[PDB]
Amino acid sequence: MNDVEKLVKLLTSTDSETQKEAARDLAEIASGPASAIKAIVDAGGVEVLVKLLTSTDSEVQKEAARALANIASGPDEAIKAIVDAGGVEVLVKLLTSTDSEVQKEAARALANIASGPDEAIKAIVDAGGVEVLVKLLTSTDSEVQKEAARALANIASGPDEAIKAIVDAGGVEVLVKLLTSTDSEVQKEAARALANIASGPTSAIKAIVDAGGVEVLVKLLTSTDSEVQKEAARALANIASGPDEAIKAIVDAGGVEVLVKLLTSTDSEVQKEAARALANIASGPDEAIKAIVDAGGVEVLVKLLTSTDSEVQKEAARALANIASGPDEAIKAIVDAGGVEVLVKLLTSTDSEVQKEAARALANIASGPTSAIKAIVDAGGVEVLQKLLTSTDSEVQKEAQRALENIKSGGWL
Repeated sequence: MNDVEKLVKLLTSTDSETQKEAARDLAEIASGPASAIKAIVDAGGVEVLVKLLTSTDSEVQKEAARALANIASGPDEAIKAIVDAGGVEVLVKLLTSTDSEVQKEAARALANIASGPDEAIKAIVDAGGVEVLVKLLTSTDSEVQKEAARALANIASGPDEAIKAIVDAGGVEVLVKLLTSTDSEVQKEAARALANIASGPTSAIKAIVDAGGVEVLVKLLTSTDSEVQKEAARALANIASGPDEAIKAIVDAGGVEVLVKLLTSTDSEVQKEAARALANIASGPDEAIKAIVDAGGVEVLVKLLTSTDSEVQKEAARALANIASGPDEAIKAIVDAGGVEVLVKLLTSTDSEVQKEAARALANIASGPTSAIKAIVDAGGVEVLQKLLTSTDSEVQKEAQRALENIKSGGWL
């Protein structure tokens, strides 16, 4: 028997001390390379460790949990071992322990498990783990509270059943309160959680909106930490892709001007998430469009049209097409920002989506005032649009057609 095996054997000793020392050494190993975590699994350490989770020695528990938690950070193979060994159900019980040091390792273990496949997340949910974890979000031990938030955030990045569990357990309200926490880590986790939740079904986005999360998230966009901003912007973008009521919430909370500001962040993710949110918001009702225009959004979005970041460019193009399908005021805005000329150049982009969105925005602008139709004209748009009538992209095609008819019919539709 090798180093590892002798340890696994040394785990079932009648002497508690010998025992705790074996869990400590396996834990240390589990914190190394993946290959080492496999060495334990093979030796059969996972099953043994899980039995010690029910020891009557709160300390023997702690050392075995820490060992599992560290094994749970390895590959899926390891995570399944714990699950198969029936570890999730147990760890879940340890969540309610009196020894806070058992809670921390149990929660950390569970959280590391929730970062695995959707199956592992199903297991935690099926084991009634969510509601318990939701209670730990208010624990008095900063560390237990952090592992819990991280656990829920991971579960929220899984099946809808998972998201619904959190929502149907009062979780959203609790996470939204954690947004205004004091611990950097707790706050970031809660923000990630909600963005993960906001990317689910409408029930989910509505739950976040009804708990007043939007206002809070809008305030988070002003954090001085790009890492926190990403999550907030992302959560807001996911909320904005929701129904019209969700959009109105963002608008009313003043989210639009704040997002317009974040459109020039030097952090690419913040910038992308911001553009996506505005793109989503611009797909809502007229007033939402108004808000972008009144916040100076159009001029900014126009500059982002030449962003060397393909993702950012795509969201700006989409945002501008959507804004362009609004009232003539919205159209005059794009025209005044120099937008037409830029879009005309974008009609021949090699990126299918940038192109399509450009075609769409020029078609929408082509159905506006005489000044708008002329702006296109002057930019040499008729020509560039015609060449497009014979492209493989059915969508680009339809938009070029639509754009040209609108020009010929002097706007009349």
